[PDB]
Amino acid sequence: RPTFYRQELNKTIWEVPERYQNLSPVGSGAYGSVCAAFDTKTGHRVAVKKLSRPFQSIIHAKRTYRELRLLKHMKHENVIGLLDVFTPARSLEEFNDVYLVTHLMGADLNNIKCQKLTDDHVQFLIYQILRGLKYIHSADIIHRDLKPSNLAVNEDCELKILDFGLARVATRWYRAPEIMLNWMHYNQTVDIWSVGCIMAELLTGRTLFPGTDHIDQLKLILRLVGTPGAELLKKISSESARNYIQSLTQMPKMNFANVFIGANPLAVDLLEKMLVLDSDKRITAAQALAHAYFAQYHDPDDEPVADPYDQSFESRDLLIDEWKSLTYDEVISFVPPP
Ligand SMILES: C[C@H](Nc1nccc(-c2c(-c3ccc(F)cc3)c(=O)n(C3CCNCC3)n2C)n1)c1ccccc1
Repeated sequence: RPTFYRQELNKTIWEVPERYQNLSPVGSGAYGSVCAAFDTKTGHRVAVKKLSRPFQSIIHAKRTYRELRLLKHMKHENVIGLLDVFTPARSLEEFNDVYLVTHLMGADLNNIKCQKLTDDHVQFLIYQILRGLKYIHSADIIHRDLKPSNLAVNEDCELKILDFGLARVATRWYRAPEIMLNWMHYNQTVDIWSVGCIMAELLTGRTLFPGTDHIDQLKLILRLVGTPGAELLKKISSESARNYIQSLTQMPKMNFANVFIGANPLAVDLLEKMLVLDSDKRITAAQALAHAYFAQYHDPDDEPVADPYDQSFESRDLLIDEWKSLTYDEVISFVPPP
């Protein structure tokens, strides 16, 4: 084991190994906190995340295990992955803190180039999100909360997806209507909806469906895509949902060409295929990557899929000490990248 050093940051103590220097708080909240650090053993700059109260409850302990398993699994350029994972703990018995390490990214999509993002910037960014989603979706993982603050980018416009599979600017703004209005049954194209919303925003400078609550939000969405016809209305189980929607007079579906007016017509068509209510008819990430709007970036030989990922743990009901020991084991078996 390495040599650690302790230190208190933003009223947050940190006990990390010597290899990481110049810790400097970058972000925080409920989840825990993140510091930018310099990693002396490889010359690279990293982000160190200390989980907040990793084993305070069964739900905490399970989410901790969930995050570590997710992160150890993802190996892709457009998906945050694991450089290192460590604990001060010298034994299972002492184990109470988890720190996760990944390459440092510059900012998130809220605050990063132009005011007018430019259509080629748009192309590259959305291309990278779709390529990351492709990988993720291929492991039967779904983001569920995809949005600009979960998309990290570099000054070079390199992009990585953050916080995927954890939700087991405003979130509601980018959420697919089917999971928004509670649906246990949807598919991975919920994340494509969000992509749609993000893409629109970039191109346009304004949030596509702002919305002050779930009702205002759904109203804003039907205005653009139009009320569900009888074809889609057949797949809505709840009288509840079906009565409200059938309760509002039909809204026609708008001409996207006129909403996003003078955007690249290729952009608009793609927007048209992503922002469909029927989640059965919504384009998937692998299909979107083959749309013409990305002819300049698309490369079928370099848009890999994930190895199979075992989330059998997810239906497991265990005690905190079982989740905690599961997590400790994953720390101990961690193999850094080559
Ligand atoms: C400067 C900082 N750089 C950075 N780099 C890489 C990963 C990160 C990073 C991580 C993170 C850090 C280390 C890991 F091993 C895994 C993930 C993380 O969990 N977040 C937030 C995601 C939203 N939920 C709260 C935590 N961020 C921003 N941060 C940053 C701060 C804010 C936005 C984007 C980037």
